[PDB]
Amino acid sequence: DCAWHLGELVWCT
Amino acid sequence: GPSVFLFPPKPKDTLMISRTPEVTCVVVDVSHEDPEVKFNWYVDGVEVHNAKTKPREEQYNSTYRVVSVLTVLHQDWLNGKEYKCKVSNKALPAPIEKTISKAKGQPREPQVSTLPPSREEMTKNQVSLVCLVYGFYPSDIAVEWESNGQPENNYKTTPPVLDSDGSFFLYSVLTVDKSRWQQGNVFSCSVMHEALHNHYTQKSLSLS
Amino acid sequence: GPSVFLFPPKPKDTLEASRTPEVTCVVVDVSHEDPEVKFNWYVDGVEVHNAKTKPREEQYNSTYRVVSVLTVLHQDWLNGKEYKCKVSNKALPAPIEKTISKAKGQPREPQVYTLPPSREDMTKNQVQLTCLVKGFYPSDIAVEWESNGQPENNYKTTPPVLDSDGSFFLASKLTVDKSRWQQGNVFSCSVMHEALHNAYTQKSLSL
Ligand SMILES: *[C@@H]1O[C@H](CO[C@@H]2O[C@@H](C)[C@@H](O)[C@@H](O)[C@@H]2O)[C@@H](O[C@@H]2O[C@H](CO)[C@@H](O[C@@H]3O[C@H](CO[C@H]4O[C@H](CO)[C@@H](O)[C@H](O)[C@@H]4O[C@@H]4O[C@H](CO)[C@@H](O[C@@H]5O[C@H](CO)[C@H](O)[C@H](O)[C@H]5O)[C@H](O)[C@H]4NC(C)=O)[C@@H](O)[C@H](O[C@H]4O[C@H](CO)[C@@H](O)[C@H](O)[C@@H]4O)[C@@H]3O)[C@H](O)[C@H]2NC(C)=O)[C@H](O)[C@H]1NC(C)=O
Ligand SMILES: *[C@@H]1O[C@H](CO[C@@H]2O[C@@H](C)[C@@H](O)[C@@H](O)[C@@H]2O)[C@@H](O[C@@H]2O[C@H](CO)[C@@H](O[C@@H]3O[C@H](CO[C@H]4O[C@H](CO)[C@@H](O)[C@H](O)[C@@H]4O[C@@H]4O[C@H](CO)[C@@H](O[C@@H]5O[C@H](CO)[C@H](O)[C@H](O)[C@H]5O)[C@H](O)[C@H]4NC(C)=O)[C@@H](O)[C@H](O[C@H]4O[C@H](CO)[C@@H](O)[C@H](O)[C@@H]4O)[C@@H]3O)[C@H](O)[C@H]2NC(C)=O)[C@H](O)[C@H]1NC(C)=O
Repeated sequence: DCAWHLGELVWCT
Repeated sequence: GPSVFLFPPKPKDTLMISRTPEVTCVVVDVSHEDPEVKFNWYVDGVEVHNAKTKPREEQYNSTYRVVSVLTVLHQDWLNGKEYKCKVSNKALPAPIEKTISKAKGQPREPQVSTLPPSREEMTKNQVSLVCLVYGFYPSDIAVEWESNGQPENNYKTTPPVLDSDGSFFLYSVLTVDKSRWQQGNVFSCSVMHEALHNHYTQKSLSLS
Repeated sequence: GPSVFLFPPKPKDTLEASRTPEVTCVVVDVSHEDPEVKFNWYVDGVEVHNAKTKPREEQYNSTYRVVSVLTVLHQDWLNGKEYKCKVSNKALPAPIEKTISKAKGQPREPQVYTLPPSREDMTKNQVQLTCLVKGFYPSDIAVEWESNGQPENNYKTTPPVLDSDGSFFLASKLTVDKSRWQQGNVFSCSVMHEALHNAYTQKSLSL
């Protein structure tokens, strides 16, 4: 899965 | 003679794959007579070569500020590799050396808990929303707040405080107009840290 | 030559009538060849004579540490009187002077709120209890915890943080076994600040 912060990409594992 | 200071990247930059982390070796008191400054950079003792010098900056007190900057890989920094800047200059009988890296220690996951205003606060024009963050290590962390996609800028976060079990905690407090809280608006505490899944978590909060 | 550092009393001392606040003039890097230090104290430019010198103490990097300590009245410190320590030593081209006093500005009363642990927090051996202290000025304060007339020692308190309206806030965190909490015990956050009624308030928290 992937995580975004205010639209911006944080990280994907 | 010249003095040397070496700064880490910013937590957010090391945690967001969409951002570019860098370490910064700043040399001050560089004299008008020997302004030449050599930089050697090492990553775990192995000399890298991709650093860049920033524009020379003359200081109001007759000295130069000379700054080399090294870009770094997210996983290297977070693997806790050691970064060394070595500075040579003619006014400096011996090269100066500095190292930083991530604080060592098993990394621990922040536990993120939100707390609504006290009934005793409900008498006031604004109320406080708290985001308690505890049990995290290292102390490198980003906390921010938001509502409906949009950032809220009216918050303050405490510096990280060392706890009795060897991990850290802090609180972030966002102050908002009572009416905004009564209006049923969801508020969200976003926390970024290397020991979280995808380096990011988000906890929410609103009237019951 | 010598360097000087002038320290304020502890917040708690100035707030309790029972304790004795003091201001403290430290002199470091006094030399072996000239260990004599002359202290002059002034309160609002008016010299006083009642300070006392602590025993001289050798530092082991070839210098002495020389402390003069001045007792102060609670109302005086709180009313924002300025304390001045003038230090003279033969190594000093001119006497060093330092001043300290309470932060200037309208004192403001802390708003004290206790916050229970989250229903998400509740699957651990211990729980966290919060005491949010906001809206106080100056930042001089003391926070302690108690339960049923006994001190609760397992807490940490953040440093005071400057807020956008120019007052401060902090949070104090008490950690207690989940059981002690579930069983309806009452825990108290106690706050001491110059702008509280009787410089003291207590708020409590229970399931
Ligand atoms: C002649 O003048 C110069 C310049 O002086 C400046 O201008 C004058 C007019 C005055 O206003 C000064 O106050 C100005 O500073 C003098 O140079 C100064 O020398 C000082 C020591 O002699 C030195 O002190 C050391 O500072 C460290 C912290 O510095 C931070 O923060 C300060 C302010 O808080 C800031 O001014 C500094 O520039 C420095 O800023 C950081 O820069 C880094 C690198 O750019 C940033 O990190 C990067 O950021 C980018 C994005 O921008 C990206 O995210 C990268 O990934 C990241 O790496 C970082 O964000 C900046 N921080 C901030 C807050 O802005 C102290 O830590 C250090 O103390 C430590 O060491 C001491 C032991 O020596 C201990 O006492 C102490 O405990 C600490 O361990 C030093 O005190 C000043 O910084 C320096 N000023 C500048 C601008 O470099 C010079 O001394 C004077 N000559 C003579 C002969 O007197
Ligand atoms: C020879 O050695 C000596 C001693 O060194 C010690 O011994 C050796 C073995 C080493 O291990 C050292 O680590 C030891 O310190 C050297 O002395 C040092 O000189 C420094 C100057 O270069 C000086 O730095 C300044 O210190 C200020 C903070 O000092 C606090 O906190 C430190 C450490 O955190 C502590 O060590 C000091 O004692 C002092 O502690 C406070 O003492 C006061 C007075 O007693 C207490 O207040 C009173 O408490 C009583 C009851 O107890 C009552 O409540 C009273 O009402 C109350 O007044 C208070 O509780 C103590 N506080 C704490 C937290 O413990 C800094 O603020 C200061 O910085 C400021 O100024 C700078 C500009 O000059 C700025 O850069 C800076 O940003 C600030 O503006 C300095 O850092 C050290 O204090 C001093 N150490 C001691 C013990 O005196 C000496 O230099 C060396 N000589 C040579 C040639 O090398």
